Parts: sequence; C-alpha cells; structure tokens
Amino acid sequence: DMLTLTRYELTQLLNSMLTAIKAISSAVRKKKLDVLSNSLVINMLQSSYSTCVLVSEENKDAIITAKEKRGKYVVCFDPLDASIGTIFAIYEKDALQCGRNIVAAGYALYGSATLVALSTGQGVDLFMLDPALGEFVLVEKDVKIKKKGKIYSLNEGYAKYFDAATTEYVQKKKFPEDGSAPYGARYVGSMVADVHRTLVYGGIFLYPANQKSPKGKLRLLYECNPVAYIIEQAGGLATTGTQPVLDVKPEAIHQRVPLILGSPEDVQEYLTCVQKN
Amino acid sequence: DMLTLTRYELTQLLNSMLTAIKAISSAVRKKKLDVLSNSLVINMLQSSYSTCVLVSEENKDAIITAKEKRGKYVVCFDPLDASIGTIFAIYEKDALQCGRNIVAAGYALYGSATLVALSTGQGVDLFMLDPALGEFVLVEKDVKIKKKGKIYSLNEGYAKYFDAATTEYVQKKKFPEDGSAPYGARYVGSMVADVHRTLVYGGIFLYPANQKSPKGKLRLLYECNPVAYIIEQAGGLATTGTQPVLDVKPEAIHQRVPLILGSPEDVQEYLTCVQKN
Amino acid sequence: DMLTLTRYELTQLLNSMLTAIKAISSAVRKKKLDVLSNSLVINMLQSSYSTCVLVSEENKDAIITAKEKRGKYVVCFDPLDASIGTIFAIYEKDALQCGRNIVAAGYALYGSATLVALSTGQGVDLFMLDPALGEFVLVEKDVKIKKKGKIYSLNEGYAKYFDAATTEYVQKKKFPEDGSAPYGARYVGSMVADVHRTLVYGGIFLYPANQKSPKGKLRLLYECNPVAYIIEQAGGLATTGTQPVLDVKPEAIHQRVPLILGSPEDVQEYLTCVQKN
Amino acid sequence: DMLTLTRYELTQLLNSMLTAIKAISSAVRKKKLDVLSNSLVINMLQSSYSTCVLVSEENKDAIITAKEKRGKYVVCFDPLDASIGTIFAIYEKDALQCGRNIVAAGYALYGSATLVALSTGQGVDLFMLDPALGEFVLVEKDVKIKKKGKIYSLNEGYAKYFDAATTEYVQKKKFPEDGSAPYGARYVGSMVADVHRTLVYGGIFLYPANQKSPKGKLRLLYECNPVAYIIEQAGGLATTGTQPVLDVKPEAIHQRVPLILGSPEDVQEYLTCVQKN
Ligand SMILES: O=P(O)(O)OC[C@H]1O[C@](O)(COP(=O)(O)O)[C@@H](O)[C@@H]1O
Ligand SMILES: O=P(O)(O)OC[C@H]1O[C@](O)(COP(=O)(O)O)[C@@H](O)[C@@H]1O
Ligand SMILES: O=P(O)(O)OC[C@H]1O[C@](O)(COP(=O)(O)O)[C@@H](O)[C@@H]1O
Ligand SMILES: O=P(O)(O)OC[C@H]1O[C@](O)(COP(=O)(O)O)[C@@H](O)[C@@H]1O
Repeated sequence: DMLTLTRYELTQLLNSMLTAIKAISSAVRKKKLDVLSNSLVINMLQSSYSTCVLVSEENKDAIITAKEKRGKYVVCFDPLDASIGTIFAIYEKDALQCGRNIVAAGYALYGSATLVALSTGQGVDLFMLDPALGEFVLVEKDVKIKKKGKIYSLNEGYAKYFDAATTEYVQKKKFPEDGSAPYGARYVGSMVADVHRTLVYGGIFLYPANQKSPKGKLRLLYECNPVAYIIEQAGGLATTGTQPVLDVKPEAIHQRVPLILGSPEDVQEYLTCVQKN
Repeated sequence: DMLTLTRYELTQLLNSMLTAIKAISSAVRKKKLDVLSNSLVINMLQSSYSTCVLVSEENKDAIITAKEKRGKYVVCFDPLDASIGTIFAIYEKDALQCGRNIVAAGYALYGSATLVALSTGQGVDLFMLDPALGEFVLVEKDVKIKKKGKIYSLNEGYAKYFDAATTEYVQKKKFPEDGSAPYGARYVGSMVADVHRTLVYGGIFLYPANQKSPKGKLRLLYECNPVAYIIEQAGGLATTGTQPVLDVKPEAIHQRVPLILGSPEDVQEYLTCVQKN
Repeated sequence: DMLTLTRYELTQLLNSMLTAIKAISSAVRKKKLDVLSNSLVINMLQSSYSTCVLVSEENKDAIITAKEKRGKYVVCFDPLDASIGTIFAIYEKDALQCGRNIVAAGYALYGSATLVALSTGQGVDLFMLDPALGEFVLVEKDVKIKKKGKIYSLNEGYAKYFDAATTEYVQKKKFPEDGSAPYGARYVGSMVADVHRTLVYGGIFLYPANQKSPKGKLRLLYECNPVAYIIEQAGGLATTGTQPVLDVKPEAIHQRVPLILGSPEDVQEYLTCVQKN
Repeated sequence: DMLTLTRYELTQLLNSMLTAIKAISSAVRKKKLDVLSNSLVINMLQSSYSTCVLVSEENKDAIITAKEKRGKYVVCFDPLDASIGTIFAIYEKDALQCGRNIVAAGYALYGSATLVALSTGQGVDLFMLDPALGEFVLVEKDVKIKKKGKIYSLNEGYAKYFDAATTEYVQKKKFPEDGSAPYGARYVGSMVADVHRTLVYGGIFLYPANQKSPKGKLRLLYECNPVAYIIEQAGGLATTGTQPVLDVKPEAIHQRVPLILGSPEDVQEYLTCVQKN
C-alpha cells in the first residue's frame, strides 16, 4: 500500500490539452457544457504558446491565434461528445491535412474514471486521471487490439437506410454460415465510448453512409481521423468503405465521412462485403 | 455558490444498503470485486439489525442471519452487474415472494457519478452520491417515464435465436409501416445502464426468451423484480411476455425470467406482437 | 443517509471570490502559489463585472480594472497566508477606506476541509467547501464568540521586544492573581488559523507593536480590517491598542497595524493594561 | 503532466495500519470519532493475521487477539490525537517493552493532505495519502532534522508550574545572552502537529514535568515512544529530561512520561539546563 510516482513544443501542447481535459472532467462530474468545454481547450491551447491554427467542432470557422502566442502545430478537436468524451488530433490551409500527417492524437472518456487514450506515433498508451494529483497515470503501454473480435457495433435502427454492404455484413454477424456463434451486439451511441470498447475488447464499430447521411455523420478532422489514428496505432484498421480514413483529403474543416474501424480482420471482412457490391 | 443541506426498521436497512453502495462505488473507481462487494452488502445488511433472510446473486443458498442481529425484512440483491451497478429488492420460504410484496427497491449505477434510483412505494427518486459528504443527494423527485419512447434496446446479435414475437417487434421498430421514423437502437449490455437510460430517456428494453436461454437470462429475485418495481413506480410496464414480472411466483431463488420493460405504450405494442403468435 | 440541497452586484462578486477560493484550495491540496493564487482572484474578480479597484497583498500598486468590466465595489485581499488561508474585504482613493465602510468580508482556511467565515453585516456564517459539488455548504449560522475565553495567542518569542502593556498582560494570563487557572497558550503562527481558533473556541489573539515592528506586522487593508470585521460581527473586539482596527484611517494601501482581537472581555482586559501605561 | 506509479508479516501489518489510517482520514474530512477510529485500527490490525497483543489509548486493558488470527508483533497506538493524527509503534508482558525494541513506528497527520511519517529502522520516509488511488505516495526519503533550529514549542501558559530547568531554558530562547535572535515560538497544541513541524522545520518541542502533571501528560507506549523513534531515526533526540524516551522501562501500559525532542543540539541545550539544577 505504498507507491512512488515517476514522470513519463509538442510536449507542452499535450500538457495543456491534458489540463483542459482535467478541467472538463470536473465540470462533467456535476449544452452549457459545450460552450464551457470549448473555451477551456481553445484558451489552454492558445496559451500553450505552441499553436497557430485551431479547428473546433463548436466553431464554424478556424481559430487563428495571436502572433505573440503563435506556434508550430495545428489542433482539430471535438471538446465534448452515458459516458461522453473529448477528441483531438495534432497536425486554414494548414488545417486541411490528410490524417497521415498527424503527429499526435487521442481521446478522453469521462466515466467513473477519466481515461485518456494517447499516441504520438509509436503506439497507444492509456492513462487514468488522478484527480487528487491533477496528473495522468499510465495504466497500459502500447495497447494492442485483437486481430479479430466477437462484437459488432452500430445503430441497427437505421437498417432501412443501410447500403447493401452494411446489410450483408450485419447478416453475416447474426447468421454466420460457417457455424460459428453470432457476434454480440453493443452500441452505447457515444462514439468515444463505442470506439474505446472496440479498442479494448475487440471487434468492429460502424457509422457508415446511409440514405439519410450519404457522407456519414461523424466528422473527419476531429472525430474520425483522431480515432482512426489511435486505432491504427493499436494494430487495427479504419476505413470509409473505400479508403483508409487517414488517407482522405479534407475539402472542408467540418467535412463528414463514413467510419468503419476495429480489429483488422473484422474491418477486412466488412471491406469484402463492399468490393462485392 | 452557497447551499444548505437538509435531511430527507425499513429506514435503517436502506441506510446500510446505501452505505454498502458508497463502499462499492469507491472500490470501483479503482472478479475480486464480486467477492468484495458481496461481503460489503451482507455484512452491512446483517449488522443493520433488521434482516432475517438474504439472497445474493453470489451465494447458492440464502443467508440466514444470527438471531441477535435478526430483523423483519428480506433482501434479494445483485451486488455487482462500462457502467456497472448494484440491484436490490427489500421484501428461505420468506425469500420466495412475488414481486408485488416489495416494500422497497432500487439500483445504483457507477458512472462519473454514482446514481441511485430508489422507491418505497410512492414513486421513484433519483439520488447522486456526494462522496465528500458520504451522503446521497436527491436530484429528482417522482421520476416519470415517457408514455412512449423512440428507443429500443436488446442484443440483436441473438436474432437467430429470437422467438417470432421479438422478431416481429424489432421489424416494426426498423420498418414502421405507419411512416413514422424508425426507433433508434441503444444497447450498452449492462442491465442497470440500459434500464436507467430507458427510465430517463424512454423507450423499451428487452432480454426475452430465445433458443439459447428459453427462460431468459436475467434473474427474477434481484435483477428483474427490482427494476420491474422501479419501472412500474415510474409509470411504466415490466413483463415476461406473458405476465407482469412482479406477478411471477418464484419457484427458486436463482430463477431466471424474460424481461421486457419501459414506456408503457412500447411494452404494450410488444405484448400485441406476442398475443398474435 | 439522504439529503436535499437548497440555495442560500455584491452577490455575483462574492460568488467569484468563492470560486477563486475553490480554485486556490485545490492548488494547495498539492512561492509559485502566491503568484498563482493572486492571479486567480484578480481575474475572477475582474471578470465578475463588478469591481473598479483592487488591492492585493502581492501587488505594490492598486489594480484598476478595464471600464468594460468595471463595477461598484473595491476589494482588498491577501490571496495566501500548517493551515494557510485567503483574506478579503469588500468596500486608489476609493481603496483607502476605514474598516467601518466594509460591505462584506471573510476568510478561507485550507485544512482537511476548506472553511469560509463570511459576513455581509448581519452576522457571521461558516461554510465548508464541498469539492464534489464545487459549492459552499453552510455549517453554522450567526457564529458568536464567547464573552470570555481561556486561551491567549501570540509569539512569546518576541518577549524581549514587547511593550509594557503586552508584558503585563501575558503576566496576568500566566499568574492570575485572582486564583483562577492560567490561560492555555496556542500559537499556530498562521493568522487565519489563529484567528479562526479564537472565533470558535474563544480567547484572544495578539500581534501588537514591538521594538522590531513598532507599527505591527499585519496589514490593515486585507488582513486586519477583514478579520476585525468578522470578529466584531461575531460579538468580539478588534483593537490596535489605542483604537478599534475598523476605525483606523488608512494612509497607505500596504499600511501595517497592531492587531489585538477576540472575546470582548479578554480584549477589554488587554486595553486596561494599555491605559495603565 | 504524465506519471507512472511503482510499488515501494511486518509488511502486511503496516499495510493494514495504513488502511485503517485511510479509513480514519475520510471520517475526519466530515468523540464519536474516538470510538470509530479505535475500532478501525483494532479490527484491521486483528484481521491482518499478524498481531498477538494490542494496546490502545482508548482501552484500559490490552487487547489479546484470537489464536486463529494471532501473529508475532505487538502494536501500541493512539487512534486519534486543527490538525489531529494517529500514532503507533510496532514491537501483556509482551507489550511493556522499552522503546529500543521498536521494529516499526509512525504517525499520520490529517490536514489538507493526509501525511504519514514512517520508519522501520533505516530512516524516516514521508508519505502523502492519495485518496483516489487509496494508496500512500512517497514524497520524501530519509528525512533529516536540522542539527539546530530556531523554534521552541510548549504551552507557556503552564509557566507557573514549570520546573527550574524549563524556566531557565525558555528564558534563554527569549533572551539569548549570546546576542543571537530569540527563537520563534509555535504551539499548535496537537502533539502530532507540533512534532511534525519540529521534524520538518527544526527546533524543539516540550511537554515536560510540571507541578500539575509531575510525570508529564503524554503517554509512553503510543505517543512518546513512537514519535521518539521517528525523531531519532531522523537524526534528533528525544528525552524525558533524565533519559532518552526510548530507554524508559514501562511499568504500565498507560504510563505517562515527560517529552522533550527535536534538533539534537536544541535538546542538548535543554539537557544542560537540567544537569545544572
Ligand atoms: O445516430 P446515432 O446512432 O444516434 O449516433 C450518435 C453519434 O453522434 C455522436 O453522439 C456525436 O455526434 P456528432 O458527430 O454530431 O458530434 C457520436 O458520439 C455518436 O457515434
Ligand atoms: O447476453 P448479453 O446481451 O451480453 O446481456 C448481458 C446481461 O447480463 C448482465 O451483464 C448480467 O448478467 P447476469 O444475469 O448473469 O447477472 C446484464 O447486465 C446484461 O443485461
Ligand atoms: O512573526 P510571527 O509570529 O511568525 O507571525 C507570522 C504572521 O505572519 C503571517 O504569516 C502573514 O505574514 P504577512 O503579514 O507578511 O502577510 C500571519 O499568518 C502570521 O500571523
Ligand atoms: O496541555 P496542552 O498544552 O493543551 O497539551 C495538549 C496535548 O494533549 C494532546 O492533545 C493529547 O492528549 P493525550 O495525551 O491525553 O492523548 C496532545 O496532542 C497535545 O500535545
């Protein structure tokens, strides 16, 4: 029952992102939150003396920071996503980058504990906020996702709007010809929560195109790219159905794309259902 | 930014249940938990000088308490159910009672905040644990569930095992002939979490009979009856598909039953799909 | 084990002071603090849209706030005072007011619990910070100090520098001619902590003139006046040895005065030792 | 803002003592406490399967534990000592040992943070309770006390009852013939708090014999011996005025002794004032 604590440009920027995430967590323990969480990030990011361009889910246009505070990196984030979360990728022209230029990204999930999944390009680490210390404690290094899972995760209430491939794929999960058990279904309906289950327990998560939202719903710059980056770094795949999420070339900051991600073999089975349609 | 706090046999028993729930919450903030949470309840219930018979999800046989500590009430509970929870109904012969003899019941959900839904027969109150005070704060009196919702909630991965009625019902939710929007689907896969969403946001939750578990999975005495009691007290319905959960006559302490509950009109539409099969 | 919470220009200003005190408490749970605590107050006070002039223990000159945010009240404070604290009185010409013009004042003591003693002119209330809620909970209304105590409190290590009256008075406390027990001595050496013991348990507290500091040490505007106001509102006295602290006319913002306060009969015995010298 | 945590018979016993201290801390954050804290220690010590004999400040007679749980060590403790604390020394015949047979001892101080000073014979470590983790974090290894300080600490309100040596010594602190500054005086009046200041900042602390309590007040087995052990391990001295505290041979479990401890040169100056009287 005794412990020692040890510490573990870009670096200051992530400190401030983590600090904002600390702030956000406590406000949640208690729509007025969107505004509040948004301003926490921006300000804490602005005053980390290390950003030039910011993209928020909450702001129509990108937020260019004052030259005195200006820095090198660009940050696209969703300040606030039942367990909700925060999403960010560190990279206006300078904000429309393809996901494969990400230097750092992560998310936070605000449950009983505040967890942060984080990667700077050499894997994924999981942190648990220690609110007494006001510091993030490493709980798992280099998290790897299962090659294949036994869970599938989408809003099946959109069945009537599904494209052929999604319909075929869900059919296979429920009626495996093979004579393997059907997958279990889980869908919390908060993307950080569903993605995070997928990372940790394995399987696949889907918010694809459908009749209602033919480009999908989830946002490229600060939802899909970020979790795509985390998932790939964890040994998984993230696709739109036609190309890896991280390879999309953004043509607007608030652009939407389809998101399919998870265990690589599960995503690869989904892609087989696409080629064949 | 200034507040005053005010207070708000059976009564001591619920105090101790709440205290055990306090204890359990903190252990969770951190399988070894099942054993630990179980023993917390039992002991705190035993030493409330007010129980005679206990039924735990964790113990094969009922736990008869020593005469010096013995009391009037009987407690059936699930110490530990991603947001997990604790479930209990206050009522061995004396433990096999039909749900309609419940004097008190509730659950706890351990998320960012520990919430307790509680009823003693005159409605449902929602409490939020204040871990600084070690006390439960009332956040909503007499919670009522929507007459009808727009959410349905089950493991659709069991489709291949569904009975005709469940299959028909899910079909209607996704393809409303009517020309109303399809319901949204949510399934966390933890029963306290799914039930609680259902209470608060409305709709229906299902873990019915299927080929695999023809009696269902969920346990009558300390899962289904308790949440059935909470849901009815909130203006909803809870059925097995053939009779209200609370009217089942238990023929074993660890008996399983099907559970369908939620907004009353949603449960009543499900029941229509049964009569017709 | 169940509770209900109830709420309990000038008003927004105190909210923000309390919020800054919330912020300060958490930073303490962990010299770099002086700067940090100071800036928290100023900013949170500035952006309460209700101040015009501020005086900090940390700033040589008074801090005039921008007209867009400007308001009616003036605040003199010590952001940071072993249990330390925060001190403030709500009232540059406009900052040099005699203590009897105070509209509101209080202190915070950062121990196991963060306590705030607060008065707006109709007594003293004691609050305990609930860090989960981020709100202050009333624990005692209209605190009254004992008419007479059994504790005296000063740095007796300054004996060699004491004036005649202080020496005579300490002699009486230790060798009561009367044949009453000697007072007990307590001296934490943090003024908020010593004052607060004095308020609650009774007795007297002294930091008088001496050879070293002939004007005393403690600061008029944001140490002595504030606690003088709290103590008088609690039925006590606060004197410099020649006039009530609150009646001094400040001739500089960082002016020092002698402070003697406590139970009124104890302060009145001290004053008798002065007249007679 | 990122950290890794690392771990750091006798050993299980100290775990349980620390656990009881965890429990006690939280009850304090909120006379009924004496009983509660006492029972926490005893039970957590009893069920560490490692004690045979216990001595509490709260129990007239020693508490012999049941053979099934019995173990090797004997524990003398004060469950509860404004910042209060817990004191314990690990060693009925088997309970009357001279302090120099101590295998382990420490104290806890319950302030803004719960600190534990701990020694197993190879120095003193300081720990800070992390209440989120429920674990104690090392903040300083092998704490050493100053050779000489500038603080003296006793209830000078007992002056009329002082023996010649104490009176002479206090005179020297206030009127240093030498032409060095007088010591500062601090006296919180809680022994854990006063001792702890003394360890960390340096100087001397005294609760000697006087006319009222000619054997002193503080208790040998679970107040004086424990802090004497901590202080010596930190490079200081602890004396009764005639022999080191740890060398006293107890003739009763609730025996009292005089306590003088601190920086070794300060204690040695006090002892010079004794030989000379
Ligand atoms: O349409 P659904 O199935 O309810 O999906 C909800 C999705 O929208 C979100 O709530 C976020 O919405 P936005 O894309 O507008 O930010 C995700 O958390 C989640 O995956
Ligand atoms: O079979 P599924 O869809 O995974 O359902 C899981 C169900 O089992 C539970 O996890 C509890 O299981 P038990 O009935 O064995 O206690 C519920 O929380 C949940 O509703
Ligand atoms: O000279 P002493 O006896 O050490 O007194 C210390 C005093 O100084 C303080 O620490 C604050 O000092 P300042 O007046 O400079 O702010 C008070 O808390 C305390 O009463
Ligand atoms: O007589 P004083 O000066 O008030 O001393 C109080 C002393 O008594 C204590 O409060 C504890 O008393 P006990 O010895 O009876 O346990 C110590 O913390 C403190 O040193």
